[PDB]
Amino acid sequence: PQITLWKRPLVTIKIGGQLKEALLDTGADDTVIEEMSLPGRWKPKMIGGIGGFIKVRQYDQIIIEIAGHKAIGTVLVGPTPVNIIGRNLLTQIGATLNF
Amino acid sequence: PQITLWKRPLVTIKIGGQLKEALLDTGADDTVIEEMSLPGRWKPKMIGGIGGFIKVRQYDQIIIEIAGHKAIGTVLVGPTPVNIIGRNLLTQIGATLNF
Ligand SMILES: *O[C@H](C)[C@H](NC(C)=O)C(=O)N[C@H](C(=O)N[C@@H](CCCC)CN[C@@H](CCCC)C(=O)N[C@@H](CCC(N)=O)C(=O)N[C@@H](CCCNC(N)=[NH2+])C(N)=O)[C@@H](C)CC
Repeated sequence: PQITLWKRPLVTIKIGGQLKEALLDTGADDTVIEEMSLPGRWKPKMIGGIGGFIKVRQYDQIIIEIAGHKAIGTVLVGPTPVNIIGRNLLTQIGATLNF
Repeated sequence: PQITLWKRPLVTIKIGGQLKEALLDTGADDTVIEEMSLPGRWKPKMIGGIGGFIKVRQYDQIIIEIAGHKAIGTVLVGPTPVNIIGRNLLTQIGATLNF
């Protein structure tokens, strides 16, 4: 699809068998999801932005379906105010900014 | 152009006669720039990010070039970690997300 930017670019994702809403964020290096269970080992990370840093759990090799398009990569889990799809998965679904 | 997301989508902007680097950010409602001097009166605004909330100065009808495209609109100034171009100006330069 072509997504215009008059409104927040929200899509449905499927992760860990769960449907969620998430923001496509070209300004995010990483993908960050609210508290949920994921399989595998994890390691802590601190990630920052406006307002400072939060602590998250880093899980690797996680599959996500993003608006119907599957991608695999690292997913960070923690107290994010918004579920965010970042560049690590946006690249995999072939997303570009065009103007 | 078509901008891929393997690297941060950094562009050159011009504001106040000065060139700066900024991040094209579909996950940002608004445009937020680091401390600088702008003309006119400002109004208060609170904004949120991944780490919490911050106070910024809101300036309206500011002339700004983004990757060579002219825009005129609202610019927020404050303690953002990085200059970000948000949807308010992405829409003025005709940007879309595509996959
Ligand atoms: O971690 C890497 C190194 C990098 N960090 C830094 C410090 O550069 C990074 O990728 N950080 C990510 C990040 O926070 N990216 C932001 C831009 C770069 C740092 C400033 C953009 N992220 C979005 C995420 C949505 C909120 C969680 C963001 O902050 N959007 C704001 C921008 C401010 C503004 N007014 O536009 C935003 O849109 N805020 C509005 C509210 C959003 C809340 N929505 C709902 N429904 N409640 C607003 N009007 O205030 C992070 C994510 C780590 C990978």
